[PDB]
Amino acid sequence: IIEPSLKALASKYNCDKSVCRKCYARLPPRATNCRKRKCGHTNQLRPKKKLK
Amino acid sequence: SGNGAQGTKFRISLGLPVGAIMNCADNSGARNLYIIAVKGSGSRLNRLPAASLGDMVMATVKKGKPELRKKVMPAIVVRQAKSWRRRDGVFLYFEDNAGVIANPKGEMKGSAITGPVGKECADLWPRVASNSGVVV
Amino acid sequence: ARRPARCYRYQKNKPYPKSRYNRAVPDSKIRIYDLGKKKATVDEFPLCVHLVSNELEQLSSEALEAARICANKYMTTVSGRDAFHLRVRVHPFHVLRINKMLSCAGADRLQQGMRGAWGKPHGLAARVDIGQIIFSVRTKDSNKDVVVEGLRRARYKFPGQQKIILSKKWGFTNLDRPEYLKKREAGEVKDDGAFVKFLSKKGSLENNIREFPEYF
Amino acid sequence: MKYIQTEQQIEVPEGVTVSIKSRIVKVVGPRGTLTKNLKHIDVTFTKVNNQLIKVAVHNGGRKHVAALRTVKSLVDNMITGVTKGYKYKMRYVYAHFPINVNIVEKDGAKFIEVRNFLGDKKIRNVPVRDGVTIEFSTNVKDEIVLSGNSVEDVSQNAADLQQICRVRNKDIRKFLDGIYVSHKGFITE
RNA sequence: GCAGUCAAGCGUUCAUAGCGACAUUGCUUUUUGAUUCUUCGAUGUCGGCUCUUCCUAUCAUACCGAAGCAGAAUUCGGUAAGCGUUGGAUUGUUCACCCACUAAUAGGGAACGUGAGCUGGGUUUAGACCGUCGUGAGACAGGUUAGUUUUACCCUACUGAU
Ligand SMILES: [Zn+2]
Repeated sequence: IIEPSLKALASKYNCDKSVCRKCYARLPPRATNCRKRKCGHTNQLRPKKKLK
Repeated sequence: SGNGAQGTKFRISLGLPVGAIMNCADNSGARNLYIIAVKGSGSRLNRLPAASLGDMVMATVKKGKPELRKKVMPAIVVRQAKSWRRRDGVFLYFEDNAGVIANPKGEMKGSAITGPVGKECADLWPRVASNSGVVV
Repeated sequence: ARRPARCYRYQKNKPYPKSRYNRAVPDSKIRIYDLGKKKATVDEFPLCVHLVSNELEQLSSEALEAARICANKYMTTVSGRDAFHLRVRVHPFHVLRINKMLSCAGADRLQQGMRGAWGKPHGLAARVDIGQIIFSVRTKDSNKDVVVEGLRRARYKFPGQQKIILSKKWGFTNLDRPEYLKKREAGEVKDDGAFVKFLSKKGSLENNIREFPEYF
Repeated sequence: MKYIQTEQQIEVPEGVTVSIKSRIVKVVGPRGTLTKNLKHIDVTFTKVNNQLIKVAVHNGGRKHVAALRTVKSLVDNMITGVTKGYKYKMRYVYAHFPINVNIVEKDGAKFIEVRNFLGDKKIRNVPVRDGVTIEFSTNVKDEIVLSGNSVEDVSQNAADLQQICRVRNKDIRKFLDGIYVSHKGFITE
């Protein structure tokens, strides 16, 4: 069984995220700066590549 | 290390290090088995690695049947002459060091084994147990 | 061997160009100092932006070439070749020399040390002072959002801090915009090839009627 | 720079009592009693009325004024969990291996355990935080509804099951198995 | 040698999962220089064996993130030097190079660690041979052989002992 609404729920915490380009840290999808002090809150972000 | 061994063997006193020579037991035309290293063989400086009864060694043939000479093959040692302790108390040792050629997966290359075979080796590899005349 | 650009950055020695005393000099890495709409009038592009410097140091020849490439592979892709007049202002005229001592360099087993340290030329340089235009770009006024970005991409190809200043002059001329309005209202200013010719109130009178048919 | 006056207003609902002395906020009401301690903030409360509390600050910077509206929201979450309450609906997602969640009362308290998570043989213990009752939705076979009168001890316990039911050494976009939260509602609604 | 920066282009789609040309800013002192400040009433000059400790620029192991991460497999990145990082053939070798094991066979310091600790194979005295050079004596960061390794009982340090 699938329950395809639940796959939309599971993507909220794993697939609907953003990754920083410098420190590879997982970030909110509505990010604007990284929440770390190692990259330096850089404004060079990227979306998370999904499946297939 | 000993890939293809069935279970576990205990600590048997390391009697034959590298450079040793075992009289080959099987009838596959080899006679000597010059040990070049052992599967296992932890690392400590200037300690040359030693084999015990039942280990899989890597050996080269030094005498007989030139099809098998001059290259590396794995070998299973089936008799050692260093007196090791069985956990039921008795100490025992055979009268020659002896080894049986095999592949990595434990398939012994020969057809039968002359002389006795130690229980600690015959219990570990099944195909040295289905070819052994005497299990000690 | 390409010695780094921090080795020949500052202005330590006095100018040393190619001359009759400097016969053996290799050429620069720049050969074209003007691309874009080179054959454009002064009238079509009324906006000029400057890429000026903030410090006194030397600009390498291949550095200016690589930045000339980077500014020109931006505006030709986001605005096309028609709508910019790029003009590299500074020329590489200095000659940088190098003291080679490689393990087979002109001589025997060991070449020498600091005895006879005069070095053969290897590269060119372009001396730029505090406030000197490097990349003048002429284009239209409403296309100015590209050349702010396009010369921002050229800033990262040579050292120093370099300001991106717009100029109130009518493009590549030396006078302001409201002067050029009155000089386009009145016919005082006559179009040359890619430049323009101004009124000379001083001169022979008949040459000011042989020229300027629209004035009077 | 330093703002000369910054106030917020906490609307106190009906039947709800609030007790504050030296930045300790004790809230009692129709269901439950919450006591949160706020000594780490320079904040002045004042009883301007019996229905609404003014909360203010004086000569605070951008750091300090930002930490004023987080105080009004922390009291507002206290009285909201005291009038209505808080409930968190969580949901089981699994590809093949079924997750089997129970509730066991060991030597200390109501541990929550999960078993057969992705075929695993290790139980995954997670205690309840007190004040939080644990509830299963009987009608839907793959659902769990946490509930309690504080939003903190519910949501920390709701995130506890999300942290403990994670995957290891596999693609998380393929192996999307776990126990996630979907609904953060109130009790009387 | 180690990295940072901007991004034309590679990746059949896709400037950045991974790379990245043209250029540019740095760091390191384990290379090689360049210099001549210290040592010419001498600081025992290669390498190996033995042994301790330190560094992180992480090969392994621990816990994490990332992808053209389905699993396996593999790559990239973070905290991290706690702990391990081998047995051999040839060469005087450092270096190199194969064989084999292994979780792994990471890189470096400490007067290019360490000779009143060793060894003396190498080089760097005198014997001798060959090759080329020289008319000759002789020369050769060219080849090959044979060539004495001294003292601690003092102060400190350390290890134990009153
Ligand atoms: Zn970041």
